[PDB]
Parts: sequence; C-alpha cells; structure tokens
Amino acid sequence: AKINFNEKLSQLQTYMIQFDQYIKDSYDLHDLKIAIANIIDEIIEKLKSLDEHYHIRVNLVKTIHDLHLFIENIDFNKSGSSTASWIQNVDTKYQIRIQIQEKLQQLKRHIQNIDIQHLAGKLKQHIEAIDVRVLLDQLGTTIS
Repeated sequence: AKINFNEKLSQLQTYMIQFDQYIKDSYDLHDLKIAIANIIDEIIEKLKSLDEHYHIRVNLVKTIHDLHLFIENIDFNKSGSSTASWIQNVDTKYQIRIQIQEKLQQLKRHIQNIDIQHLAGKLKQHIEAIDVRVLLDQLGTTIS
C-alpha cells in the first residue's frame, strides 16, 4: 500500500509538472490580440481619410453645439408655474443660469473631445497593455 501510494504521488507530481509546462508553453493568442490592435490602426487610417472625404465629424460637432445651444435657450421665465418663474429672476441676481450655461459648455467641450479616434487609441492601448504571459507565469510559479 505504501509503494502504491508513493507511485500515485509521483504520478500526480508528474501530471502537475506537465500541466505547468503546458500552461507556460501557450502564449500564441496574446500575439493575435496585439495583431488585432494593429488592424484597428488600419481603420484609423480609413478614419484619417473618411472625415476628409465626408466631414461627418464636423457635422456631428455642429449638431452637438446646436443641441447644447437649444438646451441653453430653454427659457423658464415664460413657462408654466409662473411663481416658480420668478425664481428665474432670482437667477438674474444669483448667476445660477450662468453656472448652468458654464456647466453645459464644459460638458460640450468634454464630449467634443470624445471621438472615434480617442476610443480607438484607448482600445489599442488596453489591448497592448494586457500581457497574459506574465499572468500565466505567475499562475504557474505561485501554484505548486
């Protein structure tokens, strides 16, 4: 029984060694994902031309600015609840609507700085930053 148990323990140790070896010798897909990011830049190249051929980004930025202007133009003075509309005159003496307009324009400039280019760049950065080889090495070394 002792010899059989020792044989079983040796077999389990050999299996664990083989499993660690197989884990270590599998890092091909990590390249593929990086390669995926490469093809993304190709789309970016297309992007780098598409606006210059379509001006879609210019139209969308104009649309965002126009929507923000319409939102800023909504006048609460002549709306319902006329007594609450007096609060608007309170805004006249408390620069509240000015703060609202400033926050809306800050949101506008933040969104207009968020385009497809930044999304593609950040996606490529995240794809290339994640390195599964280090994770596999840590998993195979810590576990024993």
